[PDB]
Amino acid sequence: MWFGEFGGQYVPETLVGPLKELEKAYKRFKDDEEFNRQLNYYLKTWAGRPTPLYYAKRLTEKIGGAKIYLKREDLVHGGAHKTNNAIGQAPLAKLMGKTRLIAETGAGQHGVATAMAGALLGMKVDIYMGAEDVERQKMNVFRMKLLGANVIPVNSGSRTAKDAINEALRDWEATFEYTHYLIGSVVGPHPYPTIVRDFQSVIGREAKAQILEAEGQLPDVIVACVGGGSNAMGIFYPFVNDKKVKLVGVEAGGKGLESGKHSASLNAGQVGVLHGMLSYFLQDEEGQIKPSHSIAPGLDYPGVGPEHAYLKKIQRAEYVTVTDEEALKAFHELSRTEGIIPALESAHAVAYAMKLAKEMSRDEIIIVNLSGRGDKDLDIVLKAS
Amino acid sequence: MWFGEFGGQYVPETLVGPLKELEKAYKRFKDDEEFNRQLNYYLKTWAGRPTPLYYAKRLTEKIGGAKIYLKREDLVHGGAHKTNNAIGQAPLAKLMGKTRLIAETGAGQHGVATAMAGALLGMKVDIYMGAEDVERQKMNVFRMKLLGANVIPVNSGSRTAKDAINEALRDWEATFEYTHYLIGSVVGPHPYPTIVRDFQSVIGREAKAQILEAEGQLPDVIVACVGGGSNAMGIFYPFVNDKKVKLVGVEAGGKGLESGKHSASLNAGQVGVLHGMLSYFLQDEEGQIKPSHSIAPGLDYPGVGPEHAYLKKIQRAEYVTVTDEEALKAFHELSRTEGIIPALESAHAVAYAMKLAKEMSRDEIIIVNLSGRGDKDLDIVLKAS
Ligand SMILES: Cc1ncc(COP(=O)(O)O)c(/C=N/[C@H](C(=O)O)[C@@H](O)C(C)C)c1O
Ligand SMILES: Cc1ncc(COP(=O)(O)O)c(/C=N/[C@H](C(=O)O)[C@@H](O)C(C)C)c1O
Ligand code: NA
Ligand code: NA
Repeated sequence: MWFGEFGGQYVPETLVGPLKELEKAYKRFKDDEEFNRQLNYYLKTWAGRPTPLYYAKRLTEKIGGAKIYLKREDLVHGGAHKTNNAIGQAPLAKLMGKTRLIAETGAGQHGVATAMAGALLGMKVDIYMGAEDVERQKMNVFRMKLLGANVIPVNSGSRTAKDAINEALRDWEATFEYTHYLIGSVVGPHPYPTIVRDFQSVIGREAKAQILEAEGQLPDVIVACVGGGSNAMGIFYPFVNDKKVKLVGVEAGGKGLESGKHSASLNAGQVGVLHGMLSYFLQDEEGQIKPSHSIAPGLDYPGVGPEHAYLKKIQRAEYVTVTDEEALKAFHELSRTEGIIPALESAHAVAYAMKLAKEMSRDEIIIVNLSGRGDKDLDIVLKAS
Repeated sequence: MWFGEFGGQYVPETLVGPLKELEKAYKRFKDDEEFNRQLNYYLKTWAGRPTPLYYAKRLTEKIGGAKIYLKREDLVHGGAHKTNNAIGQAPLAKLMGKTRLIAETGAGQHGVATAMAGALLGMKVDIYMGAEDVERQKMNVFRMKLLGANVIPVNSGSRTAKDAINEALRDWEATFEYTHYLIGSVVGPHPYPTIVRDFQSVIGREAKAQILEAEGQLPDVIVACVGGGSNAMGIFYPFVNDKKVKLVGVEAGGKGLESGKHSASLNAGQVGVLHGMLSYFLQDEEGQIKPSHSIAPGLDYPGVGPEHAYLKKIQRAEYVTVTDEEALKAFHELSRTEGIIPALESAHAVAYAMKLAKEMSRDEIIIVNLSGRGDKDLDIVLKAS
């Protein structure tokens, strides 16, 4: 339910029953040998796991400090870690007797991921997306449609990722009998933050085995970008009890924390209740939710997962910010130095890892979670350059 | 050098030296321990090999005939099989003392793969691309630029892949002391058809191992699209001596064979000499090259590699055609039924496999080489609907 004080389940009474059925179903299937055999089979033959752990030799040399390794989630089918969670949840939903998946999306990768999983499993897919956001990203929208999903434009409120979630909740409240709400990050009411973290934990489990094989030791630091926080929790979680391993989450500093135009919920947000959870959210002078911004569409959500709020509070993980410009520089840097075009979200982690590596020893090890590939971001980087 | 009567080394005398040096270096490093360790290390950690062999269960049961397996080259770093060859040749060039790579490209995937390999290894990269091709695969043009490569639009002749190759050869003739011409298919003068096939053979060796795991037997049919023929040779080659395995190469039928707008070199072409090889080319009455067409840009090359000419001649492989319409239907069908968006090139193979599976028994097995992902073709598919 809770991670310290954070998380919980603060929802209308109509959602309590559906959320309890989800908890029970998850508890039933999470360690079920057949459910996991089937999931691992899809992850292997369909999604292409395991993804490699790549030693970025040129980048490491150029920075002259710590060894920089990249966990290559950019190679997962669909081009992002989102698939790990989509193909975890969709078969669970099907086993619960659901025939329909709904989901929120902003960067469109979770929409695509959900559309892919739904196509694969023969389930109807309706994707809620802000009416401003659908015009912002025509590529992923067309991908979703090609996959057989329906993209519902949201014309209410600020018409963005936050309001896509708002519409999805109303839909789910009416349709939960046959509809699974496939949430795309470690946010929302219990049990979603736990479920999504569990399905993303494969990243960390692979990375740990891979770094022990490659270097014979655990890393000194793990760096991952944090929007809602799923890719970060995915790679963090299996190292949480390894006291030696520093965990650093990188939020979108946007145009600078002083500008207001950013998405640094942990660094500059306030604790509060939204979308069924207690966590950090960006808030105005009055105390109401405030719009966020980032050059990276996937980091443009005003809140953050409760397990990160918890890790911040107990000082198990450190959270930092990287600006639009620094992410853009890192995007170009990785492309030119390693031949890997990263997602703009992932570029935030790379940007911070580059600063961090500089002040560390050559014997030390950083693993950066490369949460996705940058093919989706080409028009954005073109305009920005 | 020769595959029966096809192949050879038909170049100006000025290129005979560098080709002999390339053949010598390849001979030296081909079975060398360190070269192969590096290559396998790059293929694993950077490119993400092995790629999975996926059982398209829903597609299979929908057609109601033979089992359809997909070899998932769409998941290789870069989005296509081209990377296998780029990362094979680029380090060989470095070992030979070269500091610059040049390459041709039509669909842009080989250009991207060459730019990625060059970036990784810190080499300069110039890509020759036909002006027509620049305008219709512009996503890959920007990827190349972001990777630090220079894209040189080719305006000569019909402004297509054939013309790009013409300019590349002339460049290489002047710059061979420091430049390696990284050819992207099993075409060109010896030793390129052999080298590219060798670096793509990893596809078939993996597929062989994977189908024995999944089914306990070799497949009944292997199906692959054929432009120049590299992805086909890659998956074909390790099964050539397994007599029971049928090998089917699928060429672009375009708007129809009788319409004259296609790229079916093996099926409709005549014997000829171009780009340093004796093979089959689409040729008019007065010994000139007909302009090829396909909805799939990567199949838009008027010729075909000499090893395919040979395999057809000895009837070891069968070569068929699929129209634009049929490939497009397969693109949509795969996307909706399996949640995999294929390259339009690969959709030709899928299209033929679907027709073939219907005519075959449910106990029989078809492996289709899914040579690439379809993110590059989203605009082309929009127009062809
Ligand atoms: C490549 C990539 N990297 C990082 C993120 C940030 O999500 P987290 O991993 O959950 O912090 C994302 C998030 N993308 C979502 C989407 O595709 O809609 C995001 O916009 C929504 C969860 C709000 C991403 O696509
Ligand atoms: C995804 C994909 N699938 C199939 C092909 C056909 O090339 P082969 O494998 O050499 O027959 C291609 C060929 N692409 C080349 C390129 O990307 O430049 C082609 O346009 C040129 C080598 C002519 C491809 O990109
Ligand atoms: Na946030
Ligand atoms: Na051809």
